[PDB]
Amino acid sequence: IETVPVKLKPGMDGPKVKQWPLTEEKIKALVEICTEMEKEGKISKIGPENPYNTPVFAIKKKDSTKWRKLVDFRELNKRTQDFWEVQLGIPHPAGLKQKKSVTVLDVGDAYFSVPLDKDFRKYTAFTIPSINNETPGIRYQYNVLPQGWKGSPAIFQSSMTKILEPFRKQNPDIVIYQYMDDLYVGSDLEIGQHRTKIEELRQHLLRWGGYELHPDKWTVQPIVLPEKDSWTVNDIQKLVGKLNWASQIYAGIKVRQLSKLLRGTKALTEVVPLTEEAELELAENREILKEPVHGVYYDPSKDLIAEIQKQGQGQWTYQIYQEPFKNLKTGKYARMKGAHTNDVKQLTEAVQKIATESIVIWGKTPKFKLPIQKETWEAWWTEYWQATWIPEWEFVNTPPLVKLWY
Amino acid sequence: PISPIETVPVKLKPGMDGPKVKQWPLTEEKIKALVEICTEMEKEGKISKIGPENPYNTPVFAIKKKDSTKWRKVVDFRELNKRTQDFWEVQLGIPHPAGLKQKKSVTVLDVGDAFYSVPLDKDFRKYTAFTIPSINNETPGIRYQYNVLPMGWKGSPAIFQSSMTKILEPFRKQNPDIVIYQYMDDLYVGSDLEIGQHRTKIEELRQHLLRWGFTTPDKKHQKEPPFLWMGYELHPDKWTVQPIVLPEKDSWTVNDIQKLVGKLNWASQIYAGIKVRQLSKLLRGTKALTEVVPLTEEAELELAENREILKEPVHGVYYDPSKDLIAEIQKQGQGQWTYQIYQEPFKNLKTGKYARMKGAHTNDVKQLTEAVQKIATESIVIWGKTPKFKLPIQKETWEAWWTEYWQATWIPEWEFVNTPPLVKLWYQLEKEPIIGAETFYVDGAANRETKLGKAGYVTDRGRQKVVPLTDTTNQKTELQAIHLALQDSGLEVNIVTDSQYALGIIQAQPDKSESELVSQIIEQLIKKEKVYLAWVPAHKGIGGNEQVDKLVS
DNA sequence: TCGCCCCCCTTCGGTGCTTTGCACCGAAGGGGGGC
Ligand SMILES: C=C1[C@H](COP(=O)(O)OP(=O)(O)OP(=O)(O)O)[C@@H](O)C[C@@H]1n1cnc2c(=O)nc(N)[nH]c21
Ligand SMILES: [Mg+2]
Repeated sequence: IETVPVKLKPGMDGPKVKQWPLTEEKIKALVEICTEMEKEGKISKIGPENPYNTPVFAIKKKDSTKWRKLVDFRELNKRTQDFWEVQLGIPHPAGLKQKKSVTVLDVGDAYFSVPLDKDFRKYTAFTIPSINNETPGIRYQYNVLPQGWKGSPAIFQSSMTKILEPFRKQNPDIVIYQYMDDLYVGSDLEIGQHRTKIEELRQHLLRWGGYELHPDKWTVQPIVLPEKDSWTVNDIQKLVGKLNWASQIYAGIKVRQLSKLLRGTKALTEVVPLTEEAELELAENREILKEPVHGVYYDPSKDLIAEIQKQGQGQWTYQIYQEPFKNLKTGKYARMKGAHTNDVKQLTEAVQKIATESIVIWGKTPKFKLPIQKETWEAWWTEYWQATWIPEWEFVNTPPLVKLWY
Repeated sequence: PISPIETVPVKLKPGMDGPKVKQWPLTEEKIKALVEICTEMEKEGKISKIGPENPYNTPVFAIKKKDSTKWRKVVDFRELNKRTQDFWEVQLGIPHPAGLKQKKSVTVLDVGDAFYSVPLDKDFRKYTAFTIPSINNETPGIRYQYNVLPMGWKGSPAIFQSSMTKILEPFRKQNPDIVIYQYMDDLYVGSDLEIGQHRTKIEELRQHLLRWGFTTPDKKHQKEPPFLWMGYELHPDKWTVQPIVLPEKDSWTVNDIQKLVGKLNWASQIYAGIKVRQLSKLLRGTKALTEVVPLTEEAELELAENREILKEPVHGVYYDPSKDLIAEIQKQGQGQWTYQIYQEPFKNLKTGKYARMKGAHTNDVKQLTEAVQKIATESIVIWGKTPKFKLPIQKETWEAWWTEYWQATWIPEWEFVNTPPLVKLWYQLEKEPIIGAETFYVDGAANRETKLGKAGYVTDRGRQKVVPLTDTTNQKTELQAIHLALQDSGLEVNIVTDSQYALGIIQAQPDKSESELVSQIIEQLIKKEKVYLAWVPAHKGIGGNEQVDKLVS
């Protein structure tokens, strides 16, 4: 087979990202994985005259307790030429989020049978570090379609359809969607029957080269207003400040009849009786918050963005939008490992879960605004990462003015 | 000799050509030292004479070596370096003696004339053209180019290291039970073989190196403890830094203080409790490296303490992979932290310090967390794993913090250790309003063109105050308004502001700040008994807030 | 009158915010150390 010509985007150079420190066990895994890949000619040893680099690490899902190499090609992918312009893009099926069970399979290995354009290989360099810097970094670059490179599903696209056509011919009501190195495969069968057909799809792939998601209960979490029998000045202030902020999202929400319940310079703990005209304004507002917002539609040409707020006792709320205040989805993530100890683990798991949902729903991951210090995140996140893809993120320190999402 | 190893291909950056710069005058001793190396380097094949059809040049000089009277030829390739392609450097970090395990037999070897034993890409050689002056005004200098890696060229370290890595690799795979720390051309070689078998393996390593053109001269071949290595001294059971000599002056320049702080940071890897905050303060706001700086009283005290610590002999020990790593941290004051990493008590592998000020406003719990993160990263680098922590913070303090703080945060497996001063939260905002406490509605506004402003409050008890402010900002007036409510209230108070900015700072419970104003607010928060702090949107006619907003105008 | 690497402390300047300063952050100055 012969290579597809690949370009970076005009005026961009390849990635130049430093390798971060790795534990002993991740380093040993990488050395074993890489030397066997080298023997098989999938990667080649290179020197320092290649000026590019991308960080490499490793993950170990615990119900398949072998290590998986992960190269963080996020920078390379941003600088790689788009394949929609070259008509090599993959379409997203709208039926996948309608299935009651979706299983993720890691099909990254199929890429290793297609060679990569020789002029593009130098941009795929990575460096394996050394414990206590006993030696210099050991450098490789790819000779084949790399895992985690956005160009690999696009170039492998026609071959992947050929391997899949018999299976979905046989199974017209199962929906398969390729995202990066992953197949998302959904159906409406009984949980043990679904699993059985996943094992059949595997064996068809194995003859050439996770856990169950449930999109049916990805409950939307609306903005809720407290219900009390007596209301303090402080309660009404907190209530008014919350609806004022929500008037940026919802249409025609009033607080003028609540704001002047608070007329005068009052004690925060003073109990203020609700007037007719305020109970009027309030229940109307609860109805508006009850069912979602009119006029908000997904735009595939714009990026998705996700915001997350820690709420405490293992609860994490999130919103996904493309334009501010036009949320395509609001939700609540909760996960108990039985300890309740790790904020960073919980947040890392919340990020995989939310990005997973965006893949299922829209076909791509959002850029996350993470409520954590950059350096606290960077100290620990790879300990808990279990996906073969990595979303874009940035770090925000946003003190909660209101607790809008709780 | 010159390695028969393949050259590494190298390019100039696109569009660029080679350097064209004239040689400068040098001394007779230096010129004769260069001629002894040049006409000898030509005889060794390291350089070749060229002529005028090569249009490139670059100037040369010589510096002394620590290896007795030997000189080191170096060329000023500043221009060629800018025009040479980038490289991905393979030296990722610096090996540390605390990461070594105990070994029965140890050798340290050094390659002779290391860079000159690696050939330079033939197509690139012409860009390295230079000229040896020889008294300058006698005759025009002779022109040469390099056939081997030049000292002073941007690409030489990486191409040497990568070549050294390839030459060692036949040998490393063949002897997995022998540790070879490879740093530039310096080879630490440890094993658990008896000295006879070990010396047999050394001789074999030396012969393999020599077939690839790397000599190992006898003068740099150490076979007996203590080994001089990477600036340390390796004993069988322990290691020490080579002696650290602190400058002693009666008048100090900025540059003197910069040198002193550097030496202390280097010392802090094995000397526990070094501090440099007060000495470093002296560097702030200076404007010349030769400017005389009088030591403050605090800096003399800090210096005297460091000198006392440095008088005492210290050693680190080596790593035992079969035992846990343990990291213990102490607070030293003013955002300074010191730590020790050990496996058996009172036997440190190494020490360190963390003293960085991150952010305008912070607290001890956050900085402790930063120190933990620095130590975690350093432990991965040196040992491949993170340690267990012993921390001077109560479990309840930590639990109070990560349940009241809105950002995700975490500290790995740790045990409380009672070494005062403990890390603590210095105040805690109430989650609910306080019954029977005054309610202050605060506001401050500033005119952004004017820089004049006002800060004020109204109170459910009928109290009112407006203060004029000069050369201030919007954000400052809001902090000022809160400052005034804390100043005029009792031990318990309810505060209502419309500044998300001010709420944002105070809600993170900072205990120190780069801002004198935020610092004053902090000391007031610390003296209070209870404080409930609440936010409302501005300019929405909300009772109390609207009245104080009217009054600030 | 040189090169490459790590570390710390200080300063400077670019980025984005429903801003008008402010907080954050990466790069570059100085120093230490290695070869
Ligand atoms: C790491 C290096 C090798 C080891 O340096 P080295 O001290 O072991 O000396 P070398 O092996 O050359 O000969 P020797 O071992 O017989 O003494 C040397 O090739 C060159 C390089 N190096 C060292 N110092 C300097 C310097 O300041 N400026 C430059 N540009 N390069 C330098
Ligand atoms: Mg040498």
